[PDB]
Amino acid sequence: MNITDIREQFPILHQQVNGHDLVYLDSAATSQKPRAVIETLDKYYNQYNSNVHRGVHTLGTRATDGYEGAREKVRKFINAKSMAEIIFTKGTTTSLNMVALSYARANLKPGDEVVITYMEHHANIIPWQQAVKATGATLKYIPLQEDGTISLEDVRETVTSNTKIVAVSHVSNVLGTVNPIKEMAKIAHDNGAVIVVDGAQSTPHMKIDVQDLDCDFFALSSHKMCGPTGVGVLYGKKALLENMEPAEFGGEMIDFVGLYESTWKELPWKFEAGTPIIAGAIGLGAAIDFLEEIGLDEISRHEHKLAAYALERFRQLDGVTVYGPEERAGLVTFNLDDVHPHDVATVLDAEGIAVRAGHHCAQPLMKWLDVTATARASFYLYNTEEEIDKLVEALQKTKEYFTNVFSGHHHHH
Amino acid sequence: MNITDIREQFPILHQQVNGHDLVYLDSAATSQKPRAVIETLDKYYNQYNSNVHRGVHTLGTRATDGYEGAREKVRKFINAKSMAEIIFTKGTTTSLNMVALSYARANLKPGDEVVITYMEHHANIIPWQQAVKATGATLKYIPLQEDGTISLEDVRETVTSNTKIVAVSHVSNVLGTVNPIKEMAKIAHDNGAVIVVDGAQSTPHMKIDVQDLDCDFFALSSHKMCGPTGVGVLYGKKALLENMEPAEFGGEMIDFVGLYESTWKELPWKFEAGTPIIAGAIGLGAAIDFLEEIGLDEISRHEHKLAAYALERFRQLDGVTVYGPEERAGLVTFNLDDVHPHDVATVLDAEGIAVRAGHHCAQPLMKWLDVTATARASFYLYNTEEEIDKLVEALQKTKEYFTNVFSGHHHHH
Ligand SMILES: *Cc1c(COP(=O)(O)O)cnc(C)c1O
Ligand SMILES: *Cc1c(COP(=O)(O)O)cnc(C)c1O
Repeated sequence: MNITDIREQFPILHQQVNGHDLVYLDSAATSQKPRAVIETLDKYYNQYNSNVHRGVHTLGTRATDGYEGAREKVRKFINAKSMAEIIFTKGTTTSLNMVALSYARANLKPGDEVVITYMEHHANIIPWQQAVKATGATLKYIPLQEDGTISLEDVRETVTSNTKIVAVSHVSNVLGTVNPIKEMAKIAHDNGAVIVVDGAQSTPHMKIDVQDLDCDFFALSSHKMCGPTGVGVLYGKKALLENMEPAEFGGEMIDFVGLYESTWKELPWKFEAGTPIIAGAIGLGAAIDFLEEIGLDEISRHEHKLAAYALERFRQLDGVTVYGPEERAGLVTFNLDDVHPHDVATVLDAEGIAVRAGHHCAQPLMKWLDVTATARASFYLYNTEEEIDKLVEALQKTKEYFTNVFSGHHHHH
Repeated sequence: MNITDIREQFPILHQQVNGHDLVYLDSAATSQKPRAVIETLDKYYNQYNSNVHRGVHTLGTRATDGYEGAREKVRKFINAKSMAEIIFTKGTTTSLNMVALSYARANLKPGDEVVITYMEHHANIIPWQQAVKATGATLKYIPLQEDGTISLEDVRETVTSNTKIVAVSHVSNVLGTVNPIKEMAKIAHDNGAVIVVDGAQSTPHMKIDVQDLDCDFFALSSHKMCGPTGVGVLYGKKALLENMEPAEFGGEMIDFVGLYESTWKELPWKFEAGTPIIAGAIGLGAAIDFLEEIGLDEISRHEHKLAAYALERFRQLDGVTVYGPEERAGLVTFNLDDVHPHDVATVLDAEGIAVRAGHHCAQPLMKWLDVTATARASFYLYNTEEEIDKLVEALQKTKEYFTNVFSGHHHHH
């Protein structure tokens, strides 16, 4: 856990922006990669790239063993029962779409309900909007408490015997809320519904055990957990996946192809059409190895300390609003009084500090918060308390700068 | 074009398999990558990885400029009119599925026809099987001539005023046939149909000009053209894409998101849901730069010479059947009399030689050929006449080996 030694493994952190040391606080948008991951990609392309299938030629066997070896690493990492339940996809968004297309569009009829929350990312809203439209079903929202948490009483109220799907984020990328997924799964199941978990913001930062959560589906993205871009995972309980039709069709996912009719491969390959994301999946396996070596519990404890420190330091600033609860993941979404968050991000980037401004792909949540946009600083395993000091110092300077501009302007005119 | 200097750029070629120099003749399954591409990925992750959108922070702007810069490289490379017509996808298979989902399922009714050919890869068969099933339309096949080419008279016969979609490979990955796509497009259009071109095997090997072809849709894969795995392109004429609904939904592809209804971004981003395939797309741009520097006409001429040499040398072998026409792309699919092609591939890999055996994702074509499987050697810009000499020498040895085993066995028993 020596943080200097961790940071030494991430080449991208060692540079300057606008003549200042880079302070990267946008890991919730995408994470940075250690040498172990980057070198895994290089070794792949330098030494054993080939299309998959064993029993053909040597490099082909190496590539296949790498690819399927990564599938097993994923299985172990989330504690799934079987590799049949681990599907490689392009990312969380594609994973959630696959569930909406192959499960929801097949199992919803008029009168059935899909239940989501106001804090969902767009990836876990729009596929369900489309699925309910296609089927004549109903979309419903679980309300939030005043601090941006979900009460289990509101879940019990909203979920009914007509509910077929409950879809929810494990962790919000805006509020930092950790939702009570295990308890929500029980409520879903008691009502005859499945639960679909958007795990994009939880997987990088805390241990996932899908057997303990009892989630029916779980989606994650490589690029948020030190892995390559363009790859993700869909986990689904084997019994559900066995009864779902493929979302995409082509080579690799078939068994027999006739002129008019075809039959599908067994799981997981039923859901993997075309040449797979070979290098990316292998690289994601390397990210998992890297994270496990540090320890996800160790990473969670570091983030708990960074979050506590940030919240305290933000409370030292006058004229700053922080959104969400005290108990949270490693991020802070905020606004400065009388400064647009896009201007905050601009001024901070001039100091080397990378944060994000906008709606963070959660427009319904922005409306619930009664704002159009916010600024967000997000932390990961390579971030330090010194970086949070720099952030809060820069925010104080930003307030002073805009105050002076306002007074200069009012005096003129 | 010095071939030694070209080969020097591909680190993977400089190794031994089973104590023999590697002879990689499976580029039709996947291509190998030059240092220029591999180093592009490394630079990305080492220096400017961030999620996309300009106007936020410095690395974010660099990443976005890289990503959108690659889109323009693609546009130029295939001579599309606009970047609005260039969509990044996971690969050819996903591209073809997107057309089947968003165009075919929206424009087909009972009585309408989708017309394909017996030589199509599964990626360009199964999505249409599913689309016709979903809509009550009819799937029809254009017959092949005796040498595995398509006659334009058969296309005129098969395509009718009820035909809405003609889908065809530019180049067959089994026969090596180059199909007359420009003339087929005219026949499609005259009948009121669109044409969908599977360009996975043409793009790596010959110049593509979509304005000259007049194709409505064109799909390609990065991994076959010296680029990263997990990325491809869908080209579509802007007027068609404007009227098609998205195939996947989420962040990045929206403009406004309400509780129940959402509106979409303009092209091309309408069709790119979620965090994009950032590194892969940038790497594909580097592959395009690399190929353009060598020259695609130069690559086509090299492959024409390799194909001519291979066909001549195969005709020197007794007891070998080659499938397809004399005028062809850079590949040879074949069978040895009385030797299963899987055994051919196994014996060749013991000599360092990588070829592929099976159905090559073209089961209907195997049936048309009256075989269950075949062996395939395929060539690209880093392959030489010496490698073809090694292949034919190994095939002669294979025939002699199996003949001796057969005689040994018959004498015993
Ligand atoms: C490889 C290939 C495909 C499939 O492409 P993927 O990259 O596997 O999606 C489709 N058509 C042809 C002609 C090919 O050679
Ligand atoms: C980033 C994120 C997503 C979207 O994931 P992509 O990798 O962009 O597909 C979904 N949900 C949450 C909670 C996220 O943080």
